[PDB]
Amino acid sequence: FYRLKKIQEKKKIIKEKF
Amino acid sequence: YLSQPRLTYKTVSGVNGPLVILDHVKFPRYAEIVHLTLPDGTKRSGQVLEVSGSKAVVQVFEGTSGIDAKKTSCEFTGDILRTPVSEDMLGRVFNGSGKPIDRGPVVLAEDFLDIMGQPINPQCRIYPEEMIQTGISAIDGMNSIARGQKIPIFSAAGLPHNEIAAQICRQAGLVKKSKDVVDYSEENFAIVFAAMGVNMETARFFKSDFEENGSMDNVCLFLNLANDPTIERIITPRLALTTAEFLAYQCEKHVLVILTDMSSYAEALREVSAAREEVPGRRGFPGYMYTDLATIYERAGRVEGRNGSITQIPILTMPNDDITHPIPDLTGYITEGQIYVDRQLHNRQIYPPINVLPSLSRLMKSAIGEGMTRKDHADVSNQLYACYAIGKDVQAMKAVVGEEALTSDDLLYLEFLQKFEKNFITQGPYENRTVYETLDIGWQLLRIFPKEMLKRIPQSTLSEFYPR
Amino acid sequence: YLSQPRLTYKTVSGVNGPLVILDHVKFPRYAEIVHLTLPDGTKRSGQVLEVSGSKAVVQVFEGTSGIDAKKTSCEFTGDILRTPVSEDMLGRVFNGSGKPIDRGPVVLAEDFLDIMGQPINPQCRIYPEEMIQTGISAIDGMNSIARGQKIPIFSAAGLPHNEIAAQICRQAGLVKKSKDVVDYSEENFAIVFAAMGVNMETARFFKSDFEENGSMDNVCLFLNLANDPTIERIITPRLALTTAEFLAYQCEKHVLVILTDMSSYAEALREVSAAREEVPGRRGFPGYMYTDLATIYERAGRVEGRNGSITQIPILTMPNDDITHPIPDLTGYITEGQIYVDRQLHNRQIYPPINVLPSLSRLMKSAIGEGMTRKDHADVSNQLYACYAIGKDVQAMKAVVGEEALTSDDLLYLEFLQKFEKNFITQGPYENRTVYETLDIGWQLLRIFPKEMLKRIPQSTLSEFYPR
Amino acid sequence: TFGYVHGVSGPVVTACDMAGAAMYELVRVGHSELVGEIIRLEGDMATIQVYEETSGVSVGDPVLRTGKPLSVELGPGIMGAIFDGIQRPLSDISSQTQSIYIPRGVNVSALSRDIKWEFIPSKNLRVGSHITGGDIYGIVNENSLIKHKIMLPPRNRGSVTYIAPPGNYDASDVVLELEFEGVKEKFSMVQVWPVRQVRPVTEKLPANHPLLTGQRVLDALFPCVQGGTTAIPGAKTVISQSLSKYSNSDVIIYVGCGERGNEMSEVLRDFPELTMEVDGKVESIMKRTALVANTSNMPVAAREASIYTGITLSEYFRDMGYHVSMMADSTSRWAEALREISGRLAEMPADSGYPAYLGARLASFYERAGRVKCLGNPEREGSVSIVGAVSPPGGDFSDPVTSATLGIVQVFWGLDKKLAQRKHFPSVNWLISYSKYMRALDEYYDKHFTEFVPLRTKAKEILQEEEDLAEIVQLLAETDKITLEVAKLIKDDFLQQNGYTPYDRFCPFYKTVGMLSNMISFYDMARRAVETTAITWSIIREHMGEILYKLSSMKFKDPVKDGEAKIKADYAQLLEDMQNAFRSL
Repeated sequence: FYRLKKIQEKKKIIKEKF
Repeated sequence: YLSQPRLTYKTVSGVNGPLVILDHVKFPRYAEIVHLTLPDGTKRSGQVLEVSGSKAVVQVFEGTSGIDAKKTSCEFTGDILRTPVSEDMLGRVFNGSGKPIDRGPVVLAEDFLDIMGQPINPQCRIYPEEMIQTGISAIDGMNSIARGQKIPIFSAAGLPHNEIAAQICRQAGLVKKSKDVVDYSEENFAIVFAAMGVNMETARFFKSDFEENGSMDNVCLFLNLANDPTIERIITPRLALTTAEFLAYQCEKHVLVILTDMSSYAEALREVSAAREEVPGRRGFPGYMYTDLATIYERAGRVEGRNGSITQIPILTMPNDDITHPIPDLTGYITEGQIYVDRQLHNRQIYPPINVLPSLSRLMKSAIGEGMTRKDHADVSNQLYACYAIGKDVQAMKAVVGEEALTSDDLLYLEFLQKFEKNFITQGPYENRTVYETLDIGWQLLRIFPKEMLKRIPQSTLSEFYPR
Repeated sequence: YLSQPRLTYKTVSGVNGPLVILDHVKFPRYAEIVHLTLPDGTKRSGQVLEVSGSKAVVQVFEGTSGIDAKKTSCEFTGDILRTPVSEDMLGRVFNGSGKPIDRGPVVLAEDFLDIMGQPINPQCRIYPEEMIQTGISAIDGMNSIARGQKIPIFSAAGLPHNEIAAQICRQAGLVKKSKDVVDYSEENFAIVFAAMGVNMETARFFKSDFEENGSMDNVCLFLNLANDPTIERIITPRLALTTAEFLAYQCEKHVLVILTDMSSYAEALREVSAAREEVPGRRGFPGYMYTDLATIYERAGRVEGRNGSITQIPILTMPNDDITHPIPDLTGYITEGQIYVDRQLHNRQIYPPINVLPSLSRLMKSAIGEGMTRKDHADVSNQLYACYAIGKDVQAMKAVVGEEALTSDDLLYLEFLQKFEKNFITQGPYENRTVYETLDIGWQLLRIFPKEMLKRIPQSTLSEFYPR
Repeated sequence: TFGYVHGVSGPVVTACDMAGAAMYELVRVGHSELVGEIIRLEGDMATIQVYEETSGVSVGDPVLRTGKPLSVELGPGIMGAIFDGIQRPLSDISSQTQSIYIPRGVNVSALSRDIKWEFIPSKNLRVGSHITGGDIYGIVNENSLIKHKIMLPPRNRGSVTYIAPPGNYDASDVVLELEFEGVKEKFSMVQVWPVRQVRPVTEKLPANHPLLTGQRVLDALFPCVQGGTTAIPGAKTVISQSLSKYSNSDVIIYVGCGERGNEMSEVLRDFPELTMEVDGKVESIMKRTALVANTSNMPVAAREASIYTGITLSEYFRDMGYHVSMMADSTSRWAEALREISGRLAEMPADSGYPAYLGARLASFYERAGRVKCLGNPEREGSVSIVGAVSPPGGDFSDPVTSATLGIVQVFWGLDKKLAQRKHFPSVNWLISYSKYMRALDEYYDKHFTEFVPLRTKAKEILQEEEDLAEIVQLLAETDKITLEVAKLIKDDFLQQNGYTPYDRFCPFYKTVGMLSNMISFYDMARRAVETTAITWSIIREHMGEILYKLSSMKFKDPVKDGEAKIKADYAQLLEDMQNAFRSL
């Protein structure tokens, strides 16, 4: 669960690049 | 009244998985319904799931395929899904989304109600007081159900729960015959059978059995095959609940609703959760299963100033004999009481395979008694349970000890046990059984024993049938 | 072929562990070899993995150290990795990168081949039928293997699997000794060995063993220590496999590849994945490691129109003596069979401690029989096997209760277990046994029981051979 | 037009200037014309999952405009060749290069364009006639066993303009044009039908016919049906070729696994010499079958799409009016491929790591079956049965794939792990096992061996009685030893660990109920406290002697040369030996 949460947050912050 | 013409767009940034993301939407609204059109003139539908200013998102029910960047059009309806609820569906069959499948027309409904439904006043609720006739002796005799009582049916994959459910459909009735046959002419009883995710074979089995019984004057059959859209799976129970509420309250009926395979319903919930981009919870199921299942279960009971009730009986497919699985645990938490089936009894070719040893009805003590039925029904069920327990225990001692050390009373217990599974548990497919003759059968079984060891019942009530 | 001067860039935009991200590269090539020059002047190499617009990422096969944002150069050859390969590679030694380490000259290539090789067309592949002598008793007769058959060796830390590998590579032979010996002696076995994540002591043990055998005329050795960089291991096996392909399908010889410590390959791949921030599968290993193990385990079997063969004999370690650990499971899904060296047998000093119970060799089905090995073979192994399993059951029952409940048959099973372990399993350091001798030993171990006990054996065969 | 590639990685290719094309359509990319299927489109950016080798590409390479959605061509020339995931005519490809070795980016139509077949139109065709979407144009002499036919696709009616006379026509050699409301058009012998969406039907029909299964124990305990769905874990494929000899099914279609190359190779090598008898004629080869083979080295896309192409082909061929079957050596590779593509697309997985798509897609693949009423000429009925599953990882009944199978399919085959680690390939954990039907064989049994029905019930009683007495043994008496020994003997008899030796490859159902009946009778006479008039089990054990030995040796008959009457005589002498040995008591 923690690993999935971490990658989801990574994808999210990548999404807000612009 | 909606006097606002519909809007059709053509711009779309793209899609994403089974969802559809577009832009420049004028004043989007959540859970808004929408129709779609492909380049080849193919029509679909959808529901709105996410909104961010001008960027709307919508899941296509039929399933995304062949969608083009420019040559596609959506058309908003500007309203949540609107159920065409009414009284005349009885004797009709519908698919997942309510489209007729029995070669009938679009329903000419007199009412338009919200699909999601609303909760009831907790103040406005009554204590259940009567029972419902089921026709299975193991059910009525041991764990009789009441009006508003919610009882599930636990069953393993690959058991004949579906046939038992169909029998309960074609057999369920009231008990007004006890007071007078003339009083039974008030046939306010009804049935609402919804099957989801079921193979076409058993769907055909259901519809054929119903058509054979010739009792669809008081039935509302919703059906949803497995291959149908995943989204529509979470839609059918809400439609069934809305229709059941309409019949029970606005039409003052006593509706027995039954639901099947809520494990697959949980899988559909998982589908939408994956579509929502929300991290899964325990055992992968979403952490808000509780609220949704609670809203589904609690739509029943009796109300003040009304003549009607709703009784729910779901069927849960216990995954691989896992009592600790979250779904059955929470379903036991919400509902009241439970009924078990057995694989070993199914292997013994005794139908229906119902295990009464762990079975328990929560509020049976007030669902049964004098006036409602014969006075000593609960007494009889308690006697049968205790005698069955003693018979099982002495058989277990027997299997290792031996008949050399066995006394006559134990032989009588063994005979009672054998006759009990041979006769009382055994029902058969088309044996319309009533409460009175089942009570007679139980009395005949109890009469194998004299009064000496029939201790738990006062003699004042044993004189009623023991000396016959 | 390329006939243009090379190209060079200098824009380095970061280093993320064993990766080097960079910017402003025009028209790159996916899977393309890059050279590096450091501020101190040393030379290096890498592989382009990610590509996006003008920015691209690489992986330095020897790690990153001393690299600088502006004082480091990089060079793009604009070509897929082409490795050198010649028949002269026999008798040589190299590191993971393929550079010499044994003081010998640089590689003198006969041809340039592709590291990815090519997907062989399955229709040409000829189904193996020859059964290869091993000399080992546990493998011969019971879990035998064939020419072209890929079998792994499951082992663990501290187990003596290294000299088992030495024995299987040294005692290689063919079992068709029933004909003229002169035509038999022509056949030899080229060996190609690829150490990977192996400490110094084991490597020198292997090379000393090979020197004792005096077989360097046909041995190529690729070496890896612990102190060397880790990313070499990503490509080390592929070099050996491509050389084996060239030595088999073009030089016509019979080759036998040996691979070491595939869990280290999995660890290196997981490290690359951890650097690459892709979606992690179970236990953090990337999802596509299955396809990678497929691509590294498929270069086997013989081909039509030729006469060479390729047998894959990898060894892999199971952390914590686990069988459901990911890498053992996935390798089980690629490789056809298992051996399962056991620690418990090693505790009582039985060498080789091969656990026949979980072993398997599917391609034994048609590799044995009259004319090939012997008329009466497979049922003997099946009978011995079932007897061993039931004997282990009796041993467990003895542990639970005691010898008091055991019958005479249980005593017979226990002495069968003892003799089976003592004779058939225990072989010795250099006891090159023959197939007929192992069959005779199996008959000897069967003799202790009379005719009645055996169940999985034809009566005709028993009457034919047992009475002697 | 065409557009440009944007930078790539792994088995996927990004691409700009892709706007205007459907996201579920084919495409060609690179100078080697790599075949691909778009999987994600946003703006003009678009990622595309590639099918074959995914190396040697460049940024900015040409991206030819899309063709049509994924599709397979069908008609003549099937049931005679070998294919792969995306229908490469590999038997042709070998000759196309004269070297084989590497198949390299080939684009060869699955149907040979220089082979001619003889077509005779049906007599009922008339000039200007109207033809619905299911009427058979005419007969085409395919080969020897079965001559399949052609009909209009699912299209409305139209006045006939020209139908070709009888004659030998090569390649396409357009057979007829037809007229519609303002549209005239030309039709070839073959037709191109998209995968992932199969032609509809008129109705599903009540399936009532036993399956002549090519394996004992499976049908002996949990019967199947000729038009249903089944699940068999791959602990093998011999049952399909056994059906080819026993079942009335006209064609069987095995889809490859690729997880193993070796048994794929021996299947391909051993297919030609499959001999049996149809109508007194020795058909040395079972050529009348479609085979698709995929190997693990092929990328994930072909592995995913192979079963879809297979089911499309089998559904096409059952729409002709033949009963058929399918064997599936998949459901572990498929789930892992789904996981891989999901991870590449970067969306969160479920608990086990498999996406939520698993249940829906797996159910869609399974169901796809049943006997059918036709959309055209009423003569066509057709049907299909699906069979095939995978051994879960280490006997994982709780694998999500397994729960999906238990949800959708109803014939489940047990296999205990505790016995499966012991190379007991035909062993069963019958506890986790359900029979789809029991009423199907009522009419069959009323006419053939009605007494099977209670015997199997008694056997199941034995099977659970041992399931309890085993734990009693873990911690005794002779009365329980009766059932324990009967259970052990029947288990040795039925769970036939023969290793596929040829003598086990025969299924005379009526000469395989005999030993079941013998064991049941033996137990019935031994259940009366051993002594028939009531002596312990040991008394009969040391009394019987070689009797139990020969009861065990019962299995080693070879029906092909024994002769059925001699086998009945063997049953008879077995039975009389039982009665003599018990009359001595």
